[PDB]
Amino acid sequence: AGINRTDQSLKNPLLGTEVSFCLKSSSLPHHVRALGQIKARNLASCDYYLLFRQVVLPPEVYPIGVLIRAAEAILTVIVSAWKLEHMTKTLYSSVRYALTNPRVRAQLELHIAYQRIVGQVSYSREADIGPKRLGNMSLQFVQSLVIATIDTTSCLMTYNHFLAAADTAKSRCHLLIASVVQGALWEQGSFLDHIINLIDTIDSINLPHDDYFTIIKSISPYSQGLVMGRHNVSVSSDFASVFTIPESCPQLDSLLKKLLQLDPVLLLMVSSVQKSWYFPEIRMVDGSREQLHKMRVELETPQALLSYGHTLLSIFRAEFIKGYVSKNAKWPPVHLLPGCDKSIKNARELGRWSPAFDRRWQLFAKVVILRIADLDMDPDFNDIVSDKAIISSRRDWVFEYNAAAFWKKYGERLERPPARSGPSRLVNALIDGRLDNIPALLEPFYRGAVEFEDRLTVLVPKEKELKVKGRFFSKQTLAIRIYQVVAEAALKNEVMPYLKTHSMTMSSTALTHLLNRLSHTITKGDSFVINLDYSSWCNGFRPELQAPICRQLDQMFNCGYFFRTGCTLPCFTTFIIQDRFNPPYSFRGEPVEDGVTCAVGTKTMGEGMRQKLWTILTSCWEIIALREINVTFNILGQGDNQTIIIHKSASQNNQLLAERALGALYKHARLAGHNLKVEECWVSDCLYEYGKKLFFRGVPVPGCLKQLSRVTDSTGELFPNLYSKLACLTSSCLSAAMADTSPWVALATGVCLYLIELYVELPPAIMQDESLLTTLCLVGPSIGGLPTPATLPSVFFRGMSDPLPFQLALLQTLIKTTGVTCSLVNRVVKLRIAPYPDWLSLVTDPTSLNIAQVYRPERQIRRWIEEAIATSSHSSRIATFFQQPLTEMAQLLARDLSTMMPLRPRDMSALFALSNVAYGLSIIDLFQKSSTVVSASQAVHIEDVALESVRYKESIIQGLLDTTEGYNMQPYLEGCTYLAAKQLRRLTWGRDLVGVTMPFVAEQFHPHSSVGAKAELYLDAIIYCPQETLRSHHLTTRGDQPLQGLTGYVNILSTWLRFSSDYLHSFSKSSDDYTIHFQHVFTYGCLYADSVIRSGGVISTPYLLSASCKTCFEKIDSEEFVLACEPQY
Amino acid sequence: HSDSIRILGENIKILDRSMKTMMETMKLMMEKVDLLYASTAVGTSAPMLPSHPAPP
Amino acid sequence: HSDSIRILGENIKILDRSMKTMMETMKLMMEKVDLLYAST
Amino acid sequence: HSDSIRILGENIKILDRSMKTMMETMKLMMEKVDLLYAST
Amino acid sequence: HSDSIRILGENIKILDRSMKTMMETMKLMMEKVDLLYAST
Ligand SMILES: [Zn+2]
Repeated sequence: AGINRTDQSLKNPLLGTEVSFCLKSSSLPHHVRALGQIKARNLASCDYYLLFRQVVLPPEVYPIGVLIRAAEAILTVIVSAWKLEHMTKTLYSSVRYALTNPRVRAQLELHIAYQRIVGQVSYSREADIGPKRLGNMSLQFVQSLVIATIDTTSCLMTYNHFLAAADTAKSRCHLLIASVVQGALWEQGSFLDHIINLIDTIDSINLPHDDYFTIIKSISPYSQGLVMGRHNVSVSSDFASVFTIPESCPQLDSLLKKLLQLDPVLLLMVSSVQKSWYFPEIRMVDGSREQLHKMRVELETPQALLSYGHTLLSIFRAEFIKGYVSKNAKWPPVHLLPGCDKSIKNARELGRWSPAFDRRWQLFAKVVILRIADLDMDPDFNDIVSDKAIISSRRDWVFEYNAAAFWKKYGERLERPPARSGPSRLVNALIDGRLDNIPALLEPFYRGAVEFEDRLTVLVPKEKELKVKGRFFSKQTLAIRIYQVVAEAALKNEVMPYLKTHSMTMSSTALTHLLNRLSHTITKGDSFVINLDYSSWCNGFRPELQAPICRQLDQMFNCGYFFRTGCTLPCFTTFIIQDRFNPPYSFRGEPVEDGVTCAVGTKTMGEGMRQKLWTILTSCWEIIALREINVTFNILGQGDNQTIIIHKSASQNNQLLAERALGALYKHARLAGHNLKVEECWVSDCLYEYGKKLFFRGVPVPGCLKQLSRVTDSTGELFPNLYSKLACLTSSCLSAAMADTSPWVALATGVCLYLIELYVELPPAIMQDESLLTTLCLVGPSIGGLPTPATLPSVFFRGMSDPLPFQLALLQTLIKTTGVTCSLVNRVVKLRIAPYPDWLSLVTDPTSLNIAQVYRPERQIRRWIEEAIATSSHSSRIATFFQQPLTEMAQLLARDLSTMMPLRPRDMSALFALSNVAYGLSIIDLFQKSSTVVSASQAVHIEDVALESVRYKESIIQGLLDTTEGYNMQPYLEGCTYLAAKQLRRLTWGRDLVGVTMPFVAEQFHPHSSVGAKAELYLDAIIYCPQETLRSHHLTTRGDQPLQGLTGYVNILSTWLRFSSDYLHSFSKSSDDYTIHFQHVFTYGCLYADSVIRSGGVISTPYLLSASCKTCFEKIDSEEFVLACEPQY
Repeated sequence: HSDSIRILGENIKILDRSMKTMMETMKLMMEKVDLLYASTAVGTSAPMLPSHPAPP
Repeated sequence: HSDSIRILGENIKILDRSMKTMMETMKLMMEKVDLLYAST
Repeated sequence: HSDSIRILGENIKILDRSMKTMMETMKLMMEKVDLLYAST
Repeated sequence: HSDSIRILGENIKILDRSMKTMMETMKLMMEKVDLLYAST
């Protein structure tokens, strides 16, 4: 048959309308079969976690000791390669204690069990796969439906329920590994016991489904409430009193208060996890009716919204003129209506902003701002074709509902046309050339009458959220997304940089200064933070509130009735909700209103639409409310979550300011139809949040657990394969290490995760060889191997670097330390040098090598789905990029720019970037790397992606078990690695390259003890002087010495150390003369200090980084480059 | 040649002031009639009718 | 060429007078627009 | 410079014609919007 | 001088376009209030 049960991870919401349709005698053939296998006790699909939580496996069913010894070997090689060798006795012991404890080990084996069954059952032409035993459970897989059984109890499920159970087990495996590796590296002891207690406590809650996810949703606000209640010193808060955890689950309550008693920081890290547990089944009828009711509710009167919208327009006008005077030193083109004040006239003619205007914004109701700029109606289509699912037209509504269910429910056929009858995505509309004339399509929005084919919106629930009634996002048609792109681009470009409250957020230096002043300020009794959360932010805005500011934007951008069509658009848009087997009724080809499944006409559109307007609108009433009570305020704003910084007044205690500020904000929130609740806002001076990072006493809270416990999308934009899974794991380790997670924890987690991700797919012949597993984790994508979290230098260092010296350093350390010969390295690397130089690969990546990478999958969308272009359509502008080869023109310009005799790949990659060629390759890259094209083009041509998966799996297994060697790399793996990378680049490319070779720091610089350093080593070194003796708690508290800038993990330790460049005897500080990148060297010295402190040692004397490789210091000159041949571009 | 050129120019400037003053009032009338028609259109199948005439 | 200036002047004064009377009828339109939006 | 002044006077005259048609349109609008109050 | 005539000529030309936009806009509002009479 066709492909079935395609997804390998949870991407869709968990709905149960199909199970209800199946259990009420459907006439579909697979429903009869699925109804047959159910037992006498059939549980509801909502209690699937009660049935999946009873799985127990026999102990030690999978032999994984080879993985343990291999992981110790890999980490010993890396720690020996950095020449930071106090770390390994903490590191391999941490990995061994992680994988030897049985409670962690059982969750590993359970992870491999679900991963193997997902590997077997997905993408199968077999409709019904027979009984598959997972421990003590039997599974029958009848198309989408899943039948589980233990003894006599059963549960009819969909396949997303099984994927949610698999992802829950995967998340717990990540959490149990990361907890051990993180807790090995504090002064504070291990905390695995509390994590196991939390697992048993949450698994011991025998409560109904809604109440259980009420407890699950509320764990992190309650823990934050306990921390805020115990650790507030000036303002008093009562946030913990709302929640029902002490009166429903006392066992969770005692655990959270004992973790609060031991460590405040630990409670936030443990309580931040919210996707390591099971996921709710969304009650579609009740949540749907509440959603369609929340789009039609009128909390305030129509006239009061219009009056307060005029009041918000006044302060918008005030901030725009303030920003224009602050930047361009003159007033904008404005019109003064009769009755204007004399101060406004005198300040307009003099071109000056007085301090007294900001407190009097009622005067700015007669100043009409004229045409500032014009509207760029043709936008960038980088963001047009990405991240959104888009319906073609109105008549595609019949394709989201089953015909048989509609036949039984309403008694007549759907009469759906069998063809797709529209573009599946935006680029499919680009093939047909609808988007060649963007103003001709935005013209019905401009006049004011949008077409009948564009007034439909489908509401899709959002996956992996903890709300039992669900959250919903808008799926719109073609024109309204282009409208949103033009509107948001216009506001972000011209409107927002003038407004100061937004301009401080969109500027890096001002935001850094504000967050740096906050951390020093809050601990010394000055300033406090007020947080507001809007539960109905996107559904609360109304047409009366937006229309004054929308009209003023129409006048400023000289676009007639353009921002004012979006407010009146919800009152004419048909709203249907996407859940098949519950279809809306159709009368004449159009949906019919019944209040639950269809709605003809709301008063708001949905979540994420018109965002930049509502952000300005949200800021306006807060500026009004806090200026009316005379407090110094700074507003940092991220959508529905607003955090407000309020400083001290000298007369009044801060509790009084908190009461008056909450009163003013609650007063001015009510007038816009957005009622804040007293049970969802806290005022604190110790705890705050900005940019998904929580801050306690001015120090960031470690977020290793949440980032590593997150399950990524996996096998990105392709058919399932090993390469993309390891690439997703490597990207997840790098993205976790970006946001202040320690590089050792991410590295030691990722080694074990990489090994288990191999063990799921690779046959038992490979995985019982220790030396092969040690080498295969140390090859990397640089020299033709697999993606690897170990081989990246971007983990330890922020900036981009040259990967080849690091790779040769690891592979050189492997031969000298571990008992591995060079024959196995030549077996796993398989270096196949191409006789033809491919300069295009060099300018797409300046450090790449002319090698053969056989593990990278075929793209198949690149320029190879071109068959639809020649048949479906005739004239379009995207076909100009597709039908002609820009690869041949790129190769031509590559041979043109290869003639530069002092060849610089960085300069070449610049000149392609400044040209039309690599720009067009970037456009073609945007079409292949986009959402809604991959899934839709994957759903068409169904069998090829599964057949390619089987072919690639057989190919990678036969390649990995092959023992044929490649190029002999013994001279490239001896001596210095800097010259080795140069000679290897000469071997692949044929010509020498100067400028892209960055020598690796531990190769370049050798840490030495201060008492035991040799004099020739002491002569050329960088001295790192501590001001006092440094111990474990110095990594938390910032020191007296100033921060340079480094990486953020050693920033606190950098404030206790003084470093200076004292190698001037050999090299006089090398400003633009030699190959020393100072940020890497100072970061490496601070990493030496960190490795000494965290391994049980102390630092008392100034330590030194001494030069070790003489050849690693080679000149960069004032070298002129001459491009010899004439350009044929 | 003072009175002709610059007093007639001042008259056209006063005319332009008065026209923008009228344009603001017509814009407020447009807001009220559009939001009233939009509130009428909720729950029915009333057509969308245009407000601004045509692009130049 | 003061004569054609006078000829255009006799009409350009009537332009401002017409603008004032259209402002008058715009406010008289605005009153019944507002009354309408007040009560429905 | 008489031709520019003459075509200027023609522009002022057609602007006066435009304001006369605008005034007639506003009177027709008021006759239309009187039906609001017997309607409700 | 010709150029000082040209400036005020452009200044008197643009308002004739503005009048036509206001007239057609207010006729569209006439159609809207006609549907409002039809509804009530
Ligand atoms: Zn070296």
